[PDB]
Amino acid sequence: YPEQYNYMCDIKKTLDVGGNSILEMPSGTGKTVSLLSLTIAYQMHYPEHRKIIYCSRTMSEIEKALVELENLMDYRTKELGYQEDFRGLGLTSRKNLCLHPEVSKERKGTVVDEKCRRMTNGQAKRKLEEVELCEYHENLYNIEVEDYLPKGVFSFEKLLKYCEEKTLCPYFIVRRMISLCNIIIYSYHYLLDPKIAERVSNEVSKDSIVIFDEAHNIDNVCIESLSLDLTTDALRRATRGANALDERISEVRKVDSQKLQDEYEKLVQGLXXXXXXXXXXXXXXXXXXXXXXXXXXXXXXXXXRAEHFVSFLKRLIEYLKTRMKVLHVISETPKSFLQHLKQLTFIERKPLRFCSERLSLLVRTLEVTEVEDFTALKDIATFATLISTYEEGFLLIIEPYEIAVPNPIMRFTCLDASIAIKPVFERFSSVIITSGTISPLDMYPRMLNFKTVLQKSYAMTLAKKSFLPMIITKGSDQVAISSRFEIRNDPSIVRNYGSMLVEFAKITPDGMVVFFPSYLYMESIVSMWQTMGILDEVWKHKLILVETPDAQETSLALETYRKACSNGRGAILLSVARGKVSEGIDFDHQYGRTVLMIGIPFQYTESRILKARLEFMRENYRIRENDFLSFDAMRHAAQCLGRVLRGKDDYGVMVLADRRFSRKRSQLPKWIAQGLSDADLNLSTDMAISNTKQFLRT
Amino acid sequence: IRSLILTLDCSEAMLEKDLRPNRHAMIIQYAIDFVHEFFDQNPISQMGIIIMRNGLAQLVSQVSGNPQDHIDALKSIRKQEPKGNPSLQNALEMARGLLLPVPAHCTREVLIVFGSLSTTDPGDIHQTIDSLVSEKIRVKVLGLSAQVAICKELCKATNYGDESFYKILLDETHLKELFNEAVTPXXXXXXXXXXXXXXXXXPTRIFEDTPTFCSCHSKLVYGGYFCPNCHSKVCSLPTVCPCCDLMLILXXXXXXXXXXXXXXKTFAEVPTTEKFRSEDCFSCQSRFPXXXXXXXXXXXXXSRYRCEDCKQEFCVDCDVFIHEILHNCPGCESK
Ligand code: SF4
Ligand SMILES: [Zn+2]
Ligand SMILES: [Zn+2]
Ligand SMILES: [Zn+2]
Repeated sequence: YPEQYNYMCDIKKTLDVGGNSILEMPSGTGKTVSLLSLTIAYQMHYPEHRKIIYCSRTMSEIEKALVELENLMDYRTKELGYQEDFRGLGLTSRKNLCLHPEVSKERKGTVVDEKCRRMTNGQAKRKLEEVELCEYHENLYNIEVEDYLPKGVFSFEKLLKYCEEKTLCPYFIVRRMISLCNIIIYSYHYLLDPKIAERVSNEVSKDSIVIFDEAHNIDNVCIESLSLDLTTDALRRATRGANALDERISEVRKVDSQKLQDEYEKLVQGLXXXXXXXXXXXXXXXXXXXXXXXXXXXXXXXXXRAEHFVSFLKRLIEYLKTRMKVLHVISETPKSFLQHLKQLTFIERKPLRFCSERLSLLVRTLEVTEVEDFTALKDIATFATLISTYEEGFLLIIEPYEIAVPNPIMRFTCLDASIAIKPVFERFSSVIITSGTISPLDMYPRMLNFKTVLQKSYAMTLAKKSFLPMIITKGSDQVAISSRFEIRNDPSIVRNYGSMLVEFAKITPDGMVVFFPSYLYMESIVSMWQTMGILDEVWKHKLILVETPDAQETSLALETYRKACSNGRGAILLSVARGKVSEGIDFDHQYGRTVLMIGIPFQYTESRILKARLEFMRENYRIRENDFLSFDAMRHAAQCLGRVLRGKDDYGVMVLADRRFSRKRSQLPKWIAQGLSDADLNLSTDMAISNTKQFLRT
Repeated sequence: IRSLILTLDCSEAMLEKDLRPNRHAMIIQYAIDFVHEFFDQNPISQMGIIIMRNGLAQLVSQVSGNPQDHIDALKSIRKQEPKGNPSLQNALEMARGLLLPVPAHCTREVLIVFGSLSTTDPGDIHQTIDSLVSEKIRVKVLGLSAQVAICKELCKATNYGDESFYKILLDETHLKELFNEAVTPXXXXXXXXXXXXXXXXXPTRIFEDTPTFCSCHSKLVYGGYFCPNCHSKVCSLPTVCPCCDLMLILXXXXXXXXXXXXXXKTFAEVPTTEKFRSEDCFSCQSRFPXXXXXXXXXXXXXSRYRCEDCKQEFCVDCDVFIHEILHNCPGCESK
């Protein structure tokens, strides 16, 4: 297409000149546009030069990038007939990319890495003094296994079928292939990870092209990278964790004390640098981004041992129980909290180095370490690292007396979000920053200050196939401002609002997806709707997303929605616009052809996390009470806009309520304001003109 | 030759007042005219009416070449009320049971007039769509306003991988246009199969009405057609005789074949200043100028429909009259 070549000519001009480019793409029409241009810019330069680094936001976009790369290789092996050096690696999760917990453990949780380190150290125990390895170890690091990926594309699903037929291990293949540096596909929770990105950055070895995919929730990952709640039950875990270290120091000082004494001399000489260098293929500890923390020349509790280090920790946790034992609403400065700590116990200014050495020590010392006890130590050690350094932008908040039973909840606020995005500019050049759910894109020069260029979507044609209307008067224009309040004011109007939804769904019963800014509006009408005619004569079955949406429940509601439209039935997808599963897969008639939105998306106000980030960005960019209610409300609405635009071949109608949407912008701003009963006759025309103009424009 | 199975929607979705006075009062009314459009151009073809009422499929007209059986079947539907929901699976499985007596030499067609937006099928409807391709059944659905994803797969997989048969109607004038194209056959590219048909006897026009004679009814008659094989004076019809399974057509099949062989040569509309001929018609006398928009820049220009088969000048009126009925351009018969 000529519109796809407009962004491709900009991608061929920025990858060889600029270092970071904010390129806007239309929804459902920019997936393979930058995919083929990334392999063409490498083919125009050198094919072993800068490899492609993909950064998705969900696991679905990781899976959708693999099938498009197969189409890139099929277009390069059929139009050319030459099989070059293949690439592509499916860096997914650990519970999905495994074989051993899917046979004996039968658990698909976050404990798949615990059996991984038990088999890694079990193979280490079987190759030093002596369970053993696993099903297929001591063979995945061979040279023939390193050549199974530049010759054949085996990523994720193709590699999981390859590790069963050839009897291999999916963990040691992918971990040995980050050093090979292929087309790496991963999500946003791995690049800004304080336990994973320290290992990823030592294997890619830089000098590549970072492809930011759907870069609109970048400010959310930097907040989600920190902020851990301490809801007082970890104090019971830290109390039982402190007594376990007392029995472990009693067990270490009863017989085999030379293993701890030689480790004490190794920490008094080689410190943490030699301790990390000697430790290989074992369970790594935790830190607050060692590539961003930058600290050397440490000391082990001032030349002391583990018996003196656990005394400071037991001194530390009782002070933490002392500070949590407070009244209600109280803010805390991270520097002033450290001063009040030193008035209680002189723990110096470096507990960041007093914990990461002792976490690696107890793994080497205690062999049968408890799961809940050692994780209780890591929750304290992650907090001890954040109170030692990184005080600029940091803030400690206390939850108030909320019945008070659930009152002792301690949380720390993250620093600036520009700090986490900082080291990706000096490590990589020509970082392609793309997102299809941004309108406008001027907040990214504002918030997160980096020098970049701005390019908009230069693709807008065939407005007769992209119906973009909006509803204003709902028969009386009263339920539009009624949903604007946070509290469910006047439920009789909401029962009148829910009465209009049965009338709106009975007009076009051909795939309906309803989003919500909160689950309170879903739970308000579901108690006594008194209106099931659409749930018995139109949509029949009901697909409502709950607040506690299970992964299996979201999977079963998605497949049955595809089973409803493939049987001539149609279903109502009652989802949350602020909830999980942002979707993105459409391009068919099985999706909801008419998408409904209840008002505008809102945010949870009157919270200490919001009031802290309000005054933090007030000093930075002075965007108080503006972008927090509009730029955040747009991106939660733009996830609903990315599903209607499913290419130029498929049509779709997206209606928007209220009147506050006119103050913001939108992707392809062609919007006509009409009433609710007026659009019922307009959509009946749009569902018949588009069926007659499809064969006219071809 | 043809054995069309009419599938009509008779449910509560047809109770809406989209048409005048409603959907059901125009679907039944225009289908009677479609019976008149079908048996005239195809006098030796078959028809079958299957309604979809109360979630089922009811057979109101048996498969027969008599046009009066399908008229009186539609006169009983307008008396009652369309209720329930359409059942596409029960209607197609009933259409499969009637097209199995129809041989492979006779073309099997299914026309669906679907004015609803939601159907009620028992089992999987995708097992019924693939069955129509296995026995080669050409299915055509006429959907109202919005499109159904089921009818896109039904009008494509049963139609040689081509979706162009699921048409969307928007007016009552456009609904009669669908009955004109469905009255005409579908000479496609097919799949290149063998075809051979025989046993076609001729009907002797007998007019004996004294004590009468009837081999298919045993009643009084004012004259019936005598079969050339079993020698039976049954009912006068151009279909098959009901006593030895032999045909009894005449010039009715010849008129259908003449319309089928009618390629209809449209006359080339050349101007009077370009064809260098006066305004005249080969069929009548069109001595008036065609174009007359401008002063003398169009009035002297005009247009003369010159048929390329005999270089005869004509107008726009007789060019559509010669292509509709009779022979295409009367100058072709003279050399
Ligand atoms: S070697 Fe691989 S399959 Fe075996 S336990 Fe470790 S991660 Fe799981
Ligand atoms: Zn006979
Ligand atoms: Zn004439
Ligand atoms: Zn002629």
